[PDB]
Formats: sequence, structure tokens, C-alpha cells
Amino acid sequence: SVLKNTSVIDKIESYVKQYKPVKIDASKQLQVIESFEKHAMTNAKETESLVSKELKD
Amino acid sequence: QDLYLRELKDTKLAPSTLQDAEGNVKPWNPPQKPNLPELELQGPEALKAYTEQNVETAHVAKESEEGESEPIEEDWLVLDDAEETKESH
Repeated sequence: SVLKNTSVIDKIESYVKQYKPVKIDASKQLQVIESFEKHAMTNAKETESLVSKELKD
Repeated sequence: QDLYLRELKDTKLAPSTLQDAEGNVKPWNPPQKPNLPELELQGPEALKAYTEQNVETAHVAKESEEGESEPIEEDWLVLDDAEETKESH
């Protein structure tokens, strides 16, 4: 209602309407992060076991 | 009085053929009929950014990257640096 001789509000409306799907989100943190984490818990359990037996000794 | 009709016809004749109705220009030589909607159509366009911000360029930026599927090599590199940092503790 503020603009009277807009001549552009339809164009920008359509441009935003066609722009909201910018691209597909990556969400693919499962190729090097997963391997790092797997190694993480594996040798972390190893270290927990060794420090535990060292404490008992 | 005389002014009560004279000034109303003054502000209803020249503004009629000055804008709104958008045809001809009687009172002064320079016409604003093709000036405000055609020449001034690019006025704010010149004032603002053209072809970048007025059109809202759909700049599809590169998606966020990662470790590029780095193998166990970086894992044992991290192991080595952690070990050499903790050796002097």
C-alpha cells in the first residue's frame, strides 16, 4: 500500500518465490567425521582399559 | 470570490495535463510526463546497485566442504601430535 507506481513489486515477489529453494543442504558429515569418531571410541576404550589396569597395578 | 474559482481551475487544469492523467504539458516547456516514469525509472536504479542488488542475483555459493573423506592418515597424525605434546607434560 505504501508504493503506488510500484512496477517492481511483482518482479521481486516472483524472484523471492523462485529463490527460497537455494540448493540442497549438505548434511553429509558422515565420511571423515564418522571414521574419526570410530577411531576415537576404539582407542579411547583401549586407553581406558590400560589406565585402569595401571591404576590397579 | 474570484480566487475561489481561479485557483481551483489553476490547480485542476495544469496538474491534469501535468501528471496523474499523464498527457501533454501546458504550463512549462520541460515535460515530466515522460520524465518521472521513464527517465526516472532508472533513477533509483542508478542510485542503488544495478544488476546485482535490484535483481537479487541468485549467487549459488559453493557448499560447505569437509575433510574430503580423509583416511586414517589424519587420525594417526593427530595421534602423533597429541603424543608429542603430552610427552613433555
